[PDB]
Amino acid sequence: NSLNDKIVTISCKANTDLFFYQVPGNGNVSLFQQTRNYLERWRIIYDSNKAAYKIKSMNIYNTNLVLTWNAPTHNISAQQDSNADNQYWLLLKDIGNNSFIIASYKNPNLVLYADTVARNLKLSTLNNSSYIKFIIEDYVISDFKNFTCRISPILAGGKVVQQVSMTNLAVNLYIWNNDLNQKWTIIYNEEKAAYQFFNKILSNGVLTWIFSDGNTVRVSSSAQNNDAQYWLINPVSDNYDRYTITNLRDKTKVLDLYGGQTADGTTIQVFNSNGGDNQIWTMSNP
Amino acid sequence: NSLNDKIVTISCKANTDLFFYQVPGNGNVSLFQQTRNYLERWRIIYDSNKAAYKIKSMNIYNTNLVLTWNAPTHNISAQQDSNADNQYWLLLKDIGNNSFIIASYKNPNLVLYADTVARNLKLSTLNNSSYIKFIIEDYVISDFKNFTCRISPILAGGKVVQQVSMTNLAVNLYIWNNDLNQKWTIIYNEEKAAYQFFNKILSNGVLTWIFSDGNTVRVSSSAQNNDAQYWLINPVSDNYDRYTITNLRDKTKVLDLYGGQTADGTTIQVFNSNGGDNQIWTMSNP
Amino acid sequence: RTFLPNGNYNIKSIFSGSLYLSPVSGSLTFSNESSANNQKWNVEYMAENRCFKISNVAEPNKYLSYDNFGFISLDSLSNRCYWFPIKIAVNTYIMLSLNKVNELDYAWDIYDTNENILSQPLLLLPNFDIYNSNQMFKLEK
Repeated sequence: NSLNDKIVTISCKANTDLFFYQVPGNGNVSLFQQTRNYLERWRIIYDSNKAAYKIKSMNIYNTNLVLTWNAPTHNISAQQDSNADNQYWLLLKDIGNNSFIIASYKNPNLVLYADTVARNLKLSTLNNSSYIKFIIEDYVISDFKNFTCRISPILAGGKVVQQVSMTNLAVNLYIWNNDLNQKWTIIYNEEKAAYQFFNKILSNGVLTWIFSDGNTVRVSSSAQNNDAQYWLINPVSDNYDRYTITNLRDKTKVLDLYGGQTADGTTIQVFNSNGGDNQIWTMSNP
Repeated sequence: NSLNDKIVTISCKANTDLFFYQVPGNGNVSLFQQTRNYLERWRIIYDSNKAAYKIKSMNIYNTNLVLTWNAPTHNISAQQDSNADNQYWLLLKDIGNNSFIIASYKNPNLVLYADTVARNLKLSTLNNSSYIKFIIEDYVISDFKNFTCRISPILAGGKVVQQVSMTNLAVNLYIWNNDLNQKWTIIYNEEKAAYQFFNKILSNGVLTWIFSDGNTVRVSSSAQNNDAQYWLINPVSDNYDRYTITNLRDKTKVLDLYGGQTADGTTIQVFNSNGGDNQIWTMSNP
Repeated sequence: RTFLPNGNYNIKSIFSGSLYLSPVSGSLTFSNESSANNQKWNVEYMAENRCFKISNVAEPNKYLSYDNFGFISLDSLSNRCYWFPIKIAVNTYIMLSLNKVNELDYAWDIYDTNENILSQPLLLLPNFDIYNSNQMFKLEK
């Protein structure tokens, strides 16, 4: 178990900005800059008796295709899944930094290696070089680790959660003008196991459930360990990259639109966790 | 560095009963039966710059001896700590079977290999066999995961902590007559994170504190959870090997000598942790 | 003829002249020139397998081979002791084992911390192309 059935991004330890990518027109795999798209997501399947894992690309169009060592060449591709020995991998975790050397089940003698001149994946014998070592992560943590983005309800994609201005620190909905009060930066505090939302017209101004006048919510100086600041980002897992934003202090209090209200100035509050639409949000690049 | 500076027993995955053990006369390391002994033990040292660990034997009359692949041969031995590349190792958790591949920083294509036939350590290149995979574990939980033994107070021994009779339980101190009511089987529970102390004279019967009596201690059949049952063993590092039996229900509750009376019959009780000496105890082979 | 003619050769890594292939505590490693017969390899085309076998002149009933751990070895004659050399420049070769491991070739390889091989054992590891520095070895006289 451990990472079984889990859903993941792999980036090269040798160059943090490049990730495993499944180029969509037929099967190749490239090392490619950060996307936040299924393309760079990989499902990790375990075979309890095979002793080892396989890595399946999440492309919607062509599901059930996995990461696969080609024949007696050194190349590596995305290919149809058939539990073939080429298609399995040992996930050996270095314990020093939390990296991974990923070795072929068919032939451990050699492990996979990030090219980064040709933005590409090959197999090579081992060494201390960082080209053979890799970073495996829950996609959600990888997407919202550190993410300058705009937030929008699903009931109004063209409209956006915002602080109202630099002075007036309340949080409403508004049509997207590229203004800073509308852009946020999302940061993971891993020790806390939750994320915070930093507004971009303020340094250390953070999305907060002010518990005292609550259900109201606004931006406040970050302070220390308020614990009403900090939020979990869970998808509605089967589909659509849509996330419920749940609060740390109270499990059943999530980010809320206050009736499917949709109109400029509509309040963003925090409310009892019901079915949704009201409760669902969508994060995306400015 | 997650386990860095820890004290540990490495055993072979191809033989659960075999341990990395350092041979007193000189510098051989050998695969040996379980031993509850400093020779069985190794502390792990991380190096931030080499990004890799070295493995040091706790041989008390030979300190500063560490596991060492000999230049070009196949031989793993223990050596004086030059602090050189042959003396470092990458620790690699397998995540599948949850064991480690240990690979030489010097040339990390080569990995520790268990020569079971002739009971020493060797090198081999990467492969799926269990000769290159190894169990690394807390010296204490290794020494106590399943140890049938006698317990004697730090104060002069052997007088052993026993239950009075198969017919009658309770718990007293006595001189060591070998009757199995003085023989005591201690077995670890990963889930709870603690160890129960079974009696032999009738199995299913375990050492327990009591509720509505605080000082008093006795034996009882295992029950859900049960919080009163189970214990935490903790050494007191030094030449040492003297441990501190602490109850899970209340962490300040340590196994106590009732004033450390040194004569036959004495009640064994349980107290706050100031001790130190009646509280302290050692444990050993019938 | 012309190409690897039978005889007595020295064997180095391209990573350093001034080091020669030699056996020590039963591994093969590159070491300081000793001008002795311990370092002289007798290489013999065997036309029956269109491949070459390589014996150690000072113990010439022992040939270069490999074990079921990664290492190249000195052993009495065996099909493993057969080698299929590829010349890729004056005097340099990439020694492949004649008989393939799974579907892929293996070769003599030797690790380098930084173009330094001092205490390193010669091993047998998968080959792919002619462009691996470590797989490259040079055989003279």
